[PDB]
Amino acid sequence: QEDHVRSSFLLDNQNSQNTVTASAGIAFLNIVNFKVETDYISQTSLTKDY
Amino acid sequence: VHLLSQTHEEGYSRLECKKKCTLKIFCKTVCEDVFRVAKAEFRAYWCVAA
Ligand SMILES: OC[C@H]1O[C@H](O[C@H]2[C@H](O)[C@@H](O)[C@H](OCCCCCCC3CCCCC3)O[C@@H]2CO)[C@H](O)[C@@H](O)[C@@H]1O
Repeated sequence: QEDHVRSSFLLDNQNSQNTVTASAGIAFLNIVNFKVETDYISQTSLTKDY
Repeated sequence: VHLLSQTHEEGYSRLECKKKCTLKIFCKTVCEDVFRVAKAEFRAYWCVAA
């Protein structure tokens, strides 16, 4: 009797996350008040098995 | 000898992953699937003795 078992397992995984927050607020002496805040998130995952 | 030429259509979803880099610093791999209706014309012939 002869047996040969061969198992191969491969797992790959990548996570990429980017965040940006840009604020700009100008405030005179109780005449003009201007505030602008922008946000940006980017979250990506990728897993590959075999 | 031209036997027959006919066109065949089939819908297939191709999955592809691409690395998009915006501003050369925001690099992310995005995987997208595109459903395309591939169409191909097959022309079958046959060889007779000249
Ligand atoms: O899904 C929608 C279609 O599903 C079937 O057709 C399937 C077909 O039976 C299968 O073999 C392949 O799907 C799998 C896609 C194979 C090509 C991409 C492979 C990727 C895998 C990851 C690494 C890169 C290559 O095509 C289409 C999918 O539209 C039928 O035609 C019908 O139900 C419909 O039109």
